[PDB]
Amino acid sequence: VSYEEFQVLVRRVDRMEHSIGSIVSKIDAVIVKLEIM
Amino acid sequence: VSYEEFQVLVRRVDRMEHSIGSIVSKIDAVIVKLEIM
Amino acid sequence: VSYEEFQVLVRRVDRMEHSIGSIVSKIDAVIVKLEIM
Repeated sequence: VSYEEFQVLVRRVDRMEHSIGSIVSKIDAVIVKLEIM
Repeated sequence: VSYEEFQVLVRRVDRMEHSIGSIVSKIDAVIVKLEIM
Repeated sequence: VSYEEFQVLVRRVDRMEHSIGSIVSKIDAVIVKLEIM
């Protein structure tokens, strides 16, 4: 396994961590809307 | 690091991207339900 | 690509699967709250 292909995956995982953070932010916002509804 | 083990991880990341897409679809649906409630 | 660096990524993916499971649990809980509201 070469460095280039491995970095492709590292870049994707980092991207997904960002996607997960955004999803967590959205779900937590929804949770607050329901708690105060 | 061999190709076989690396592909196991590549397959898992691809699977997780699908899981993330589904989660995003669900959260966006919930967001719309709250906006029109 | 060495074993050490590859394991760093394997550990992170495993962590993210846990993060995804928690997000799925939260979104499913929200979905039920809306269905019974």
